[PDB]
Amino acid sequence: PISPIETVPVKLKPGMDGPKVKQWPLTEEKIKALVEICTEMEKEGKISKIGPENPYNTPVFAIKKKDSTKWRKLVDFRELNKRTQDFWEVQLGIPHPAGLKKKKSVTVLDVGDAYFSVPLDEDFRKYTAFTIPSINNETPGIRYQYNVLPQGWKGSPAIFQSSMTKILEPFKKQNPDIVIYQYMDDLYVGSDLEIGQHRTKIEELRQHLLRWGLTTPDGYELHPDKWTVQPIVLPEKDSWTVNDIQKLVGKLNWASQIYPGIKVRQLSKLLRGTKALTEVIPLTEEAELELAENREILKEPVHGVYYDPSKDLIAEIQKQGQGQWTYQIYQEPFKNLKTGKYARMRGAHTNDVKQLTEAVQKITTESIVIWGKTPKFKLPIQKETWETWWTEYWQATWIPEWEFVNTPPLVKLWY
Amino acid sequence: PISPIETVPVKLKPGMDGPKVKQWPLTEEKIKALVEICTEMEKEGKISKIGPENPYNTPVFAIKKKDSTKWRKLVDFRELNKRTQDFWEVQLGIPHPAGLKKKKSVTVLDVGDAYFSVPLDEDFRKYTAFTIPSINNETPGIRYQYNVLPQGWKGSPAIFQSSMTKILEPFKKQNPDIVIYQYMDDLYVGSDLEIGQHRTKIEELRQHLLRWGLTTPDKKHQKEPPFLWMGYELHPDKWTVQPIVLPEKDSWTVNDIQKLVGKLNWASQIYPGIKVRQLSKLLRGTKALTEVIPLTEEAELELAENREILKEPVHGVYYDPSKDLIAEIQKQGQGQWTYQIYQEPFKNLKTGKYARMRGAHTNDVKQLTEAVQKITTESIVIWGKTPKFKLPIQKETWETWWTEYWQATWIPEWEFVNTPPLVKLWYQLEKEPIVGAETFYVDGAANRETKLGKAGYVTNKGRQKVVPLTNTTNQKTELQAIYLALQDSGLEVNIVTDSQYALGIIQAQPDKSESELVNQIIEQLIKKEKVYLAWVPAHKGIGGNEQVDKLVSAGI
Repeated sequence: PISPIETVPVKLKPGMDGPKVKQWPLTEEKIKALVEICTEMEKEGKISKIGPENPYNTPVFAIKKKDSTKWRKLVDFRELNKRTQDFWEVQLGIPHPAGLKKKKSVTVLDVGDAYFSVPLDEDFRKYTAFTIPSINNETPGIRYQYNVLPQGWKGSPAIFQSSMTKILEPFKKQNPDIVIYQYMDDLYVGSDLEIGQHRTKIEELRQHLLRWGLTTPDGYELHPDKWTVQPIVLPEKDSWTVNDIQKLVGKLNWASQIYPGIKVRQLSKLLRGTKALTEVIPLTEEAELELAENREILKEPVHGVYYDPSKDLIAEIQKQGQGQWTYQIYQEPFKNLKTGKYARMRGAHTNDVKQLTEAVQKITTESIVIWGKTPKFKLPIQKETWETWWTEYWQATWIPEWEFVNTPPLVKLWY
Repeated sequence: PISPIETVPVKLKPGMDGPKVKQWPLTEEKIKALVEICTEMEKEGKISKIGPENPYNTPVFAIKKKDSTKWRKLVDFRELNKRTQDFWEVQLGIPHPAGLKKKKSVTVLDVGDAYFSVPLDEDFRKYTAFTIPSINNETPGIRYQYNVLPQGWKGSPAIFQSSMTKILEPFKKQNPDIVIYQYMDDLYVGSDLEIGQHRTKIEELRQHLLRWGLTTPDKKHQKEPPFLWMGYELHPDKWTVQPIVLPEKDSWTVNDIQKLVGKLNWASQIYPGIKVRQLSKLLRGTKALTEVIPLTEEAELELAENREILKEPVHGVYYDPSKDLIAEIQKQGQGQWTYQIYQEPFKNLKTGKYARMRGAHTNDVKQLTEAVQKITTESIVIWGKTPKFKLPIQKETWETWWTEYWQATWIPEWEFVNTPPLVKLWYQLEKEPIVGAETFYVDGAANRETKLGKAGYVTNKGRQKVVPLTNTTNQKTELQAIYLALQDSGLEVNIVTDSQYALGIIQAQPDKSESELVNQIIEQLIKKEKVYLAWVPAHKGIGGNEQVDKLVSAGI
């Protein structure tokens, strides 16, 4: 419960106002759930009812961590975050634990409940107001504003860091080769142990935080040892039909934007004429010279590419076939930090929005783990389509920022 | 009278001060009536006389036409509404009757002088001050101010709805299965109770409301079936919208356009396609409420069309949650879609028509999808659940569309509804090139400054062609060029472009478009047999592309 605390003063970035985001229709199952969750969250004195004289608003919806369990309230604080002061030095976390990605195992725990013990600046509270819709607009929305650190907020981990570090101090002493990183409401716990003798050390943390007051839910596993890159790969039907060599000089002309150590010359020369595509042209040993050179430089890490903590990470995903998607994380166009290929979709999971929503989640946990920041997504979907469905498959406590796009032939250039 | 409820604290927009607007003289008979209306108003405490220290002011006016035999006082809070804080208007829209379930007994109460019963933050009061002018001008201005919620003021709706929910909250807990619906001064009460046991619950409510300053007149829709609730008529087993009648007139004032936009806004919720865009700008363009504004051709065309919309009589049936929700969609005018959400066959809750811009170019199944996505959302707002869908597109046609479209898409549960205007894909662009089919190495160009430009191919058979074009863009001549390779060619063909623009438009399988040319290409594409579109980089020494550019470029 709340501890007698003097609140940390928090203000919105200069110039900006609080969020006035609108609430999107929720189903009856999600309303019934949020009404329960908040009547109790209200008895507990965590959120209080508010009038119409508080102009602000943030979207509320409900997820379900995994299969057949408890609805979890998730407030979309993305907008409030953008408008909140980027804190002094006590960051959301600490200088990024570069070893988190090198762990044989990483378990993700929802520490979100820790936030409900610290009171929040009475002045800022107005800006955390949200509204529960009503089926058919019968009951004029139930409005509430948080009285304690909200779970979605960016400020909570910033405010609650002194605490968390104090709670974790013992555990980190006892286990000093078990790397722990906190991203907002989650605690990323990594150790080079056996999964069964990993799933114990985690429960010790589960029970320890439990003793110190953190009621974590009774663990998501990641093994960042198995993470791989999907490179640019050239075809088997190299130098055959004219068309084939046109698909080749097409693909190799783009890569130059990335690695300009490629050359077009000994292929376009083969392309000279006004020949039919269907023509199996000559694989000259001058061309073959270019090609193996080409194949080579692709199997190679790019130059100049290095993470810069100051620029946003951007992700671009491409639809690629039967439950196959590929993606790219970069910061400055063409200077990729990672590229990969999410692919785990068939039949029951052969729903595109479901697939895209779970790819968006893996690319996001991988960036938190790898860089400790979420990327801004360029999603291969139409605004309206994604928006009517993402909340049916979202199971993550954060929501990344996103933009909508239109893929040209990049599809054929990444697989 | 003035409720004794806790007032909501209202702030002015930060930085702004209250309205200091000038009162223009009316007629001595309007004035006398404004004094008369104001004494009756102070007799009840709705307003209160003020003195020389209050520095704000709001324009008073008296409207001509009597309503329910009422000649009243209209205040122009346009300025105070610019200065009053933002409020958070809560709902996803207004309720919809098809969402209602059949409730044995129904009663619809109206809150007489709703706004004027709820009180206003004592601190905001100084800002709502006004002044009734003097007849004998040797007499100064008759200055007042509100104590209670004003009519056109920004906050009144927001706040009365807040004040009402709290006055009704205690009453809704003691009686949980009786649905009380509240919107504007229309209080709907209903239950599965019997008339006598029911009317007791109402008296109890109208009594409760009375303890709180809220007058609920004898004009209670005592259970007599056609209930008028929110501009809909609720019949025992069906509902119907009350006809929305717009004002026909030639002389329009700032106020009458104002009233109309309001009504149009009201109606846009019940009927779609009701634009207010053009009439609205007329309010932006002129001040004083009494002065006359002339509709522009656009505003008068907007009225003609909204009025055309409001001509279609709307109706339907109530909800029975014990049954599924089925939604059926049909294609109509080249991008005109109609749907009906029903439960019992032929028994429609809602019916509507979707039609929206799917781009500059557009594809058909792509529009179906946009339709399914807008009905889903509308079902969730109204009923809290998605409908099972009934769609006029073969199962495998959708399959082939999502298998090949580079964007992700999804349509929830549906069944094939074999019915005319079946949505399908007119043409399947080839994957690998066709053997032997003539290959047209296409290209086009133009000048930004002269608009003149060239367009045309050079095939593998030596054939060549370049047409000169006027009034084009460096980008329209690249589509024109693919047009040529399609016209002047066999049923099978293998075009080659250096255009990234043309490749995207053609690859997305458009069925319609806004670029006439693009339409010309769609028609060609369907008439062909085996098209294979391919892309290749420009300004380089590829194939024919290298030689077609020279014909097409300017100074070489």
